[PDB]
Amino acid sequence: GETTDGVYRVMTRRLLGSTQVGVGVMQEGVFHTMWHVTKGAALRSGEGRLDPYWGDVKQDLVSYCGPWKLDAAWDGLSEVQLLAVPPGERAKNIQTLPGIFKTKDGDIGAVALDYPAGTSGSPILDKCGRVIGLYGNGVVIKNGSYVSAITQGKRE
Amino acid sequence: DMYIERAGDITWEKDAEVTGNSPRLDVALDESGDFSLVE
Ligand SMILES: CS(=O)(=O)NC1CCNCC1
Repeated sequence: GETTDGVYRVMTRRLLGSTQVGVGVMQEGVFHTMWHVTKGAALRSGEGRLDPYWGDVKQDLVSYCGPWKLDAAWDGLSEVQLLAVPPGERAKNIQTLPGIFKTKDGDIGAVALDYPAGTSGSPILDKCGRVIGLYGNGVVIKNGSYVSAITQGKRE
Repeated sequence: DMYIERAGDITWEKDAEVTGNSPRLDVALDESGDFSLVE
């Protein structure tokens, strides 16, 4: 199928019509998305099949056709852009200054933007267009708003 | 049967819409990959 680098929608025809369950990134021949989008199932790209290669439920990440390739990191100072790909809508860039998730194992950037569930896997980018993580695994805070971690994998 | 469809290039947009706050939150991550607020 299509192997061109870029952002892609992840779709299913199991439910009513064609439903967008999430989003992912094609980079260096590997497809990257969040585990909760595919639950580790195989994917189709035209007539071709993409098989899972690595995944981790706790990180909530999965890669297809090869190992995780994305290794850019948020600098902790600058604004980033969410390249939101909402269901049935055009890809759109949203610029924001991340907040922080403080955990017992270290701090992670977080973006306070709220999109439909089928937007999970959309990439967060730095000013050079590098993917610093994927949007869609987060929490609901005091005022009821959604905040996503900037989730990044490890390039072995 | 899940399938993928290209939606665009990955590029920074000059003068994109700018929004969202920057909260600093104490959080916990469980074995199932769920984040929760520590209070
Ligand atoms: C998990 S998501 O980011 O794809 N969308 C949800 C965000 C929280 N409100 C409900 C939708």
